[PDB]
Amino acid sequence: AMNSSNYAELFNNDIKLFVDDTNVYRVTVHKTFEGNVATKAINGCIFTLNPKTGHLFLKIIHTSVWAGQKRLSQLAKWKTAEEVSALVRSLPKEEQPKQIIVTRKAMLDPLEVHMLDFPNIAIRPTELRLPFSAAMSIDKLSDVVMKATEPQMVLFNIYDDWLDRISSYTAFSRLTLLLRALKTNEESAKMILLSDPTITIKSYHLWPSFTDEQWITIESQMRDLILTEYGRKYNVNISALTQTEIKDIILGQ
Amino acid sequence: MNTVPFTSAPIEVTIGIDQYSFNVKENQPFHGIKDIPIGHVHVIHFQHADNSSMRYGYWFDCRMGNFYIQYDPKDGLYKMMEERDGAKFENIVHNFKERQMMVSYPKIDEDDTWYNLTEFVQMDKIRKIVRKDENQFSYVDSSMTTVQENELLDPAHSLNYTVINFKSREAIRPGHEMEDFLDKSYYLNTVMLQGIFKNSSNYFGELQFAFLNAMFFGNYGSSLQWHAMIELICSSATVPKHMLDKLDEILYYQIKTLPEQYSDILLNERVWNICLYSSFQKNSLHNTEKIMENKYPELL
Repeated sequence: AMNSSNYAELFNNDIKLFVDDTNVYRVTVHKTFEGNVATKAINGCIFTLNPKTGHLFLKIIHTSVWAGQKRLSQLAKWKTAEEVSALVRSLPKEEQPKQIIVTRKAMLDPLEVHMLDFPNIAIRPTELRLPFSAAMSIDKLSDVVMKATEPQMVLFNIYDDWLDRISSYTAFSRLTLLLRALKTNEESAKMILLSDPTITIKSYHLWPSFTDEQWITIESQMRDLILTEYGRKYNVNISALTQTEIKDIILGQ
Repeated sequence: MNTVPFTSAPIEVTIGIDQYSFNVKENQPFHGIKDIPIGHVHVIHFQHADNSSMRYGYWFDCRMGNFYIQYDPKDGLYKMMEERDGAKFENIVHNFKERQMMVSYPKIDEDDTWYNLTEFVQMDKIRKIVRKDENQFSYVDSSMTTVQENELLDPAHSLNYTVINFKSREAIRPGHEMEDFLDKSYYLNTVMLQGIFKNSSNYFGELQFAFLNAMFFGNYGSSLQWHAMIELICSSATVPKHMLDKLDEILYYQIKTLPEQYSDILLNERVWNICLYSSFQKNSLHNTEKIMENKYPELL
């Protein structure tokens, strides 16, 4: 079980993948003519990330895979496990993960069962609350998912080129801070990210091209956003908060 | 109407014979048990008064030979042996009977309990689970581990029960992962019944044997096996009707016979709640559910 105590393990040289299934089965709920409620599925995705390298394997889940199926929320866990196991089989042996960490414990059985052929790959849950559900708030990721007309894998580096300048530990911290802000107040977070138009996003990147000094500013702005939202939610005057209290709230996980 | 004589009773001991038991004093003039009903396997078991960790016994069938018990002061236990001299055996037995130094296996003809607990249990199957080919009877005790237990998963000192593992390649067909994990019918019907047990009678026989070893010896691996075999049936959407009906009867008599005091050590809450209330077969076990609810409500 992965937790705040064995966190550095994420950045060692043993290949590992996080798998988050939150956005696999996505629906809009609406009323029918007779006044009953019905769901309409929209495209989803499995978010599979190597936290050391930033390589993201985004498997797009096209709505056609739900056609004529029952118990979709259950099915979605098994579909996720089928696709993760297919991805593992597709990788050369030296690229296969030694561990797969699932963000939600309900994924453990489905994945364990689909991975029986790989007895040496550890499947683990985590005590960390990770903000990966917010991946669909990244515009280019949302775009590719919504445009897909058939099942499709797309590969990204979710750290852009940050690893040229910072460590994986720092890159993951930056990523989870950004995603935590996007999850907490998407509109505000995007405004912080996309306000100064002189700072653009390269065609081959997901995030803007901030300098080292600008990332420091961006990051404190995101921390302030998270704190401000925390105070708005619980009706607390964040003025009184201490530096220690502040850090915990920011970390979420 | 067969007899298992005892040479003597040199140490104080509680002796069980099937579901019955009685205490014998150190050096009490006790020379065995007579009137043992022919046609069923039986188990004679022991718990020493001075050391309750000494908990062990022998499964046997008198149709298969003349057996007796003799205490071994070196190994410190009552041992079963076979007497090959028929004439010598009948003469010992006659003399012990004439002197009325034997307990009678308690009758009461209206009672089918033992038959109901051992209906499918056969000595030849027992001998494949407990491997000691030189003897016609089988020793079991409270500490023997099962082949499945061993690690994470003397040969005669392990219980070779059939391994059941819900997350194994054996249980799950490639391409049917979700189907097979959520509905164990393939694993039950094709792998276990057709493939390994050959028939439901053999399956029930191992289930019954596992329960009895758990109850009489407090053998933990046996309790694991008993629960696994129940769960596999209840977790299958497709089971022949005659098997579900028989299972209800089997479990009814097992729950009926269990000491209400050992309910907490012998019954797995998670498994029973799933089996009676959530499983595919939650409405197929009417008798069992009724006795459980009335006898062990604090369990569910």
